[PDB]
Amino acid sequence: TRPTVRPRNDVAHKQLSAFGEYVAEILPKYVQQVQVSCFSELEICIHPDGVIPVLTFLRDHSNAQFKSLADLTAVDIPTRQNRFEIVYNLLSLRFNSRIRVKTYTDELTPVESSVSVYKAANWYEREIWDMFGVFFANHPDLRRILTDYGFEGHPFRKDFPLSGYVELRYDDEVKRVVAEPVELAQEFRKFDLNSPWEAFPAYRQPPE
Amino acid sequence: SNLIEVFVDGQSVMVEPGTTVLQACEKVGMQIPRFCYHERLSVAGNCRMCLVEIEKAPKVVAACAMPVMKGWNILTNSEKTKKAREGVMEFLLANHPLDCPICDQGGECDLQDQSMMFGSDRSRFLEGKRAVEDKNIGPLVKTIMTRCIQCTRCIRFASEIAGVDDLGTTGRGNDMQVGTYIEKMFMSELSGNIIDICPVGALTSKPYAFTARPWETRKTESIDVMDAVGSNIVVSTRTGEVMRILPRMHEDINEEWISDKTRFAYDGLKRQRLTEPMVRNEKGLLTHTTWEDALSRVAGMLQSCQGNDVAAIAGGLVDAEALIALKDLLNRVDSDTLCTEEVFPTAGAGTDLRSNYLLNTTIAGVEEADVVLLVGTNPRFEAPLFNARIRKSWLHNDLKVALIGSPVDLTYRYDHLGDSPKILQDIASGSHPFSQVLQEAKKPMVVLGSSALQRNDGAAILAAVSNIAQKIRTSSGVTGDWKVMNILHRIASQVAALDLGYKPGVEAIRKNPPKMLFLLGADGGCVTRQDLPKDCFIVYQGHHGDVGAPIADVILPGAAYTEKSATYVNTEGRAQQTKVAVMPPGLAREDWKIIRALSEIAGMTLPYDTLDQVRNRLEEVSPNLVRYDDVEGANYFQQASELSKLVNQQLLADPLVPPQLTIKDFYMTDSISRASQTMAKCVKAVTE
Amino acid sequence: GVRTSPTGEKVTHTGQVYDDEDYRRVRFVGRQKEVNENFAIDLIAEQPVSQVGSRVISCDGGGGALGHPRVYINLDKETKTGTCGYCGLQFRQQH
Amino acid sequence: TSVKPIFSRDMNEAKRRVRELYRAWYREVPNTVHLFQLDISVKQGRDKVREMFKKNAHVTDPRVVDLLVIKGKMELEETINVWKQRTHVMRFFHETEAPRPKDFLSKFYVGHDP
Amino acid sequence: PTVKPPTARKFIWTNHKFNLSGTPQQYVPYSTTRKKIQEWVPPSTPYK
Amino acid sequence: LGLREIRIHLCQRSPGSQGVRDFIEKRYVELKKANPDLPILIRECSDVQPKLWARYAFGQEKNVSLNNFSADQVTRALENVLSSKA
Amino acid sequence: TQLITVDEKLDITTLTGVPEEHIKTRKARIFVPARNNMQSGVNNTKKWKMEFDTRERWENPLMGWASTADPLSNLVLTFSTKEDAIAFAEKNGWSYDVEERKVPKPKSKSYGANFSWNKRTRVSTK
Ligand code: SF4
Ligand code: SF4
Ligand code: FES
Ligand SMILES: [K+]
Ligand SMILES: [Zn+2]
Repeated sequence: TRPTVRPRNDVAHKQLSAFGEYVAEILPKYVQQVQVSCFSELEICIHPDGVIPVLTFLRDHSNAQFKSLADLTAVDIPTRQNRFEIVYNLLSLRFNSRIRVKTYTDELTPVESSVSVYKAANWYEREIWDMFGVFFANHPDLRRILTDYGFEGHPFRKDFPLSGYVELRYDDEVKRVVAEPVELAQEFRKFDLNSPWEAFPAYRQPPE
Repeated sequence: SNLIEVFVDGQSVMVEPGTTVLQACEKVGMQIPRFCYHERLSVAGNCRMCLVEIEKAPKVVAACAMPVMKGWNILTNSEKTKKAREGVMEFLLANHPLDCPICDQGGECDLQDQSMMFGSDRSRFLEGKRAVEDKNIGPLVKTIMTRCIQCTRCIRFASEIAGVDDLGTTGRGNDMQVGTYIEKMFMSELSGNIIDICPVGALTSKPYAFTARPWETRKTESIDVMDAVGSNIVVSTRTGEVMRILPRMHEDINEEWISDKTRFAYDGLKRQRLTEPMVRNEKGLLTHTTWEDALSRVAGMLQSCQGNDVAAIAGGLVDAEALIALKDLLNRVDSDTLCTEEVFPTAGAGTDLRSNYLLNTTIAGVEEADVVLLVGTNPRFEAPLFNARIRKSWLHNDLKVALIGSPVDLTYRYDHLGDSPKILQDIASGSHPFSQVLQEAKKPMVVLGSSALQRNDGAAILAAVSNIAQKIRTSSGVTGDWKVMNILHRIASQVAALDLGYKPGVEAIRKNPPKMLFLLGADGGCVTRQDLPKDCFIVYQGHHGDVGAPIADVILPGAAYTEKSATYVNTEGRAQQTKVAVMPPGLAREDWKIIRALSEIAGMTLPYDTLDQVRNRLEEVSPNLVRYDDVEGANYFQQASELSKLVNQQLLADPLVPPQLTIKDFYMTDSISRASQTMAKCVKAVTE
Repeated sequence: GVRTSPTGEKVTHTGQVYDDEDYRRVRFVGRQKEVNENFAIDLIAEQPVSQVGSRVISCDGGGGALGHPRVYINLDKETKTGTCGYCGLQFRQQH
Repeated sequence: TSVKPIFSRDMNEAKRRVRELYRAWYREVPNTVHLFQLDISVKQGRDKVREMFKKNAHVTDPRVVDLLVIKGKMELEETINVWKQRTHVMRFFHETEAPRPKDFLSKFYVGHDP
Repeated sequence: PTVKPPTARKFIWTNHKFNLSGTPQQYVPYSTTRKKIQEWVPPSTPYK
Repeated sequence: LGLREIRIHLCQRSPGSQGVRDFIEKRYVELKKANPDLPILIRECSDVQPKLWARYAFGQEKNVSLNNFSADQVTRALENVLSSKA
Repeated sequence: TQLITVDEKLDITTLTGVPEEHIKTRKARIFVPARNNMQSGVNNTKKWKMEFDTRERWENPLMGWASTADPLSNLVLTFSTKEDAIAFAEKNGWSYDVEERKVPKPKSKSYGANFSWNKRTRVSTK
């Protein structure tokens, strides 16, 4: 398994497991799950009410010092009743490490904003509200950031179609750019590329 | 309990005795690769792909044929199981041709898929491959035997299910080939299933050849309407054009097979279509016109008619929604002359009770029977999958089959009692040995064909068969939940029409002819312009111009079964719905929408606007038409027996002859099949 | 081997030609309809059949890695030649 | 069944927020008409505002109508400042769009759409 | 090509043509497929 | 104007349809003997309510609920339907 | 109390931005997809899928491509269980129909049945 297989890191896996135990034991009020992946990445899944305390602890603790917020993302998984999974990626320059903090919310429940901890969260969760419709309570200035000014609907949700519901064209009668119901000269062709055979037995789900 | 305990990857599972290693691994969600094993075929065990390792045992076993004993641990992902899989895949791909871009199995090939999943990634073969001479087995199946892997599903299917025994293996060693050894056409009613079960591209569909690729086809699950079995199919389209038809899986109807007419009628579905409303001009020729003109002319002629001056005939490919729309429209003008082309006797109980015009047991209830009597029908061609079920029960359950009628070929051995109805009279009188056999039967089953009821003495035949059924069911050892009387239908629209209250047969029209006739796809030619009065206004509504369209005055283009969501009832009373695959071509519309618009123009608007309100009205007329994929029971056999004993119709001397005696008569039945070039090729192949 | 129509329109090698009453011929008015004058079905018909003395033959299209994947053709039938599925070249056994 | 509120605990404060948003839109409609040089009158703009509020008036969940008030507030702030152009303001009025038939007969005449 | 001439093939153009955009010899797109659905031609004789 | 058809919907196993079942099994033969040209469509269903539809001329329709009835009650209802003709 | 009580049905149709005629006139279908009969693998029949009815596709006048006006033509959603799909369809205001999952019933497989002494299940060849 030498030339064509990715070498495995075990010291980092042990250190990340120990730090996951450390965090999940310091904060039992919000932490629900702690896992470490195959490629040595630590994910801490927490309750949505403890977004501010967990992030402030990870930012300010002497043994954490996660001073950088790299990326803030939402993921749309429609089969869950809390379909939106909000993911914080943090970087610690003191210990040269990275962590992942995950929480959940649905369409109608707001999430506490983390601008008071990290200042990149302003534009990041403004984009999250724009694309997934997740409201962030106690935000300084929450509006749209990437979509059109009159756009209706959140495009990164999975029930939103690839091509939207409206399209723009210039009309000479009103001398203006107008929005009309979408009609495609060629329909986007859907491809069924999924193999009917199981690829990875290690990820096999148990039957009902 | 008799269950034993085995372990799959250390996980305990209780299995029945006689279970194989493959089924035990399937019980926990692990699918061992196969190339020759099929769950509906006998076990051959020659591909050796399923070689799994049992722990504490220095030999891999074939999981498709090895039974499990207690305490066994199966290692589905161990090192030597993977080594065996890689070796067998290498041997399978050693002599395979490099034909993947030019072969129709690409993208849906089992060999490609479990070579990518379980095999190696490169080839050590430094020799030359073999080449096999291609064969000709008919205009339906394209044969390229260089791609064959000698899995022998061909012979097992053709011998155990189709019952033909024409395919075989000739040769020895690497020169062994699969074929018929002579220039013989493997022409059966179940030939395309050998295309379905071939794991490689060795057998392919000739009409489908070189047309599409499997990843780009959109799949729509629908119901076949080509016969009254009610087979579930998947229509695969591509950019709004119907490409091919595959079977769906339904364990109680058509388990994974379909007939050849179902598989190859689509090329006629895309020919000879009606795409625009037509009216007669002043020279008497059908010219194109708009929807408004044709609807206004039909409504204006309908407004002057009242009573028995307007009638309607229903064809063989008509949905329940159009039937109830036409019934409501004609009832708004106070007319009850709604007829079907297929004749059913109304003497006695008639179409009131559902027990005397249904396949009362089940399609899947033939597995539980022990003695089956078929009267005056050829089930091989009227309902091929019903005959497949009878053959399966004959093979595995050791069924006893006897037939009254012409000695046709049924792909199993039966007892030909004769072809006279006096034998039916003699069975109920106890003067026959088969009467004693029926009395000794624990689960008897008497099947009467719909084609035997088309005769002038059909009511007497039905009365005699029901007399036999009620003599057996009341007296002999039948519990009461077992239904003996059965009727096999051959028209997809017949049961839905009989449930909604249509009068079977066109005798009502022939009694008092109307001055305005509606034809809903009635292409059987039962009523022509000679029977009708001198100036009759005939309105035809359908998708194909075959028989009724030249004699019509207004032609209203309808939709086919692949172009609308529709409700169809099969011969056992089960209701099913067909989804929309494509849209009707040109100016053609949905049938009930046409009838509703015609009602709106005439000022007699029906109280439904969308499809769901039409189905609500359908539930109002009969509640079993809106419960899909459910079979409802039908009691009150004694009441129908008591009612049928009143009028004593005299039996005739004519022998019971089915209309479909050979394979030649099977292909061309209705307007869809008659417009198919593939059916013409099949008829030309079987006649030469 | 191009062919013309009663309209005066050239017919492509796939058999396409616009109808006489079709309105879509207006796109070629003042312009031209582009067709390929080299019909591959007529061009591959001029290649002579190759006679070989073996039961099977191998075809790669010529050029090795610059051709099609190598296939093997059986020559057991005497009534017909063996056509390659990729390049369309046909072969005949000498005996 | 207990859920976390957004702004309104029950329906009364939500109705107050709807009332305030309608008052703000009704006040701003003349300035929006004047500043954007629209071809409509003030009455047509106020009728469009009332039409949107009436279209959106069948909801009984406090959180849903809180989100609706929030999105309306974003639209109002988007219009008070000159961030929308004339096309974004006029996109509420479908002038170039063809009139869609509604009865059964015309839909039957024009196509297969139910 | 005075030193290493290209391979001669029978289908290669013997006359090179420049960009014909905006000319009467410009390329006009069209569909190369035939008709999919065949219509029913009514009979030319009266029903009498 | 006049009656055209009668529809009797019922369930095979529900106790609310037991009166309709008893009425069918005891009196349907003589009912059909009395009215040979009248379509009396008996339709079973898995969980439907007992119902009695009656269609008249020009599409007029009437509905009677037979829920939790006895044989005599549905017999009197059928006599009323046969004698009404309106 | 920071937790209010809402006893109404969950409905989010006023927030999704979908036009109303793509809500009230569309029929969602919830089903487990059938196994492709050309293959013996069953990995594609594990998850529930919700899709929509097929609308009109016509031919482009220029190139003959397939043109459509239905934005929901390629919308296929995946759900782990049936109730999640039902709740998602009911939350979004789509009228839906549900088809039950069809599983293959177990068979009785015996290699020794091919060589029976007196039964019809003998194989004529092998
Ligand atoms: S049968 Fe399968 S492996 Fe063989 S050429 Fe066809 S796609 Fe390739
Ligand atoms: S042609 Fe196909 S099904 Fe028949 S034996 Fe060969 S691989 Fe098996
Ligand atoms: S699947 Fe068992 S040997 Fe082929
Ligand atoms: K195949
Ligand atoms: Zn070649």
